[PDB]
Amino acid sequence: VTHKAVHEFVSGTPGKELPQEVKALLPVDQTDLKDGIQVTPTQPSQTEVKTSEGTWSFKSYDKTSETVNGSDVKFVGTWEFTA
Repeated sequence: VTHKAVHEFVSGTPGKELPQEVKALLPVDQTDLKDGIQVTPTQPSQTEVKTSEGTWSFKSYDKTSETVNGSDVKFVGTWEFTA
């Protein structure tokens, strides 16, 4: 069975939604995986996004890796906002 790894971004700053400029940095899925394969999340191409109101900074993903075992993988990446 082939599997994939996908990415999701969240805001780490309560009350503040991610803007399109940050969402657009979401990496593409990693494809063609099989059970037994280790995966590492793709880095966002930029880790800092400046806005009129402040800065979004990429903190980290929730995991540094996952080894595929029967399911597709999701890595959740957190951005923090400072005004």
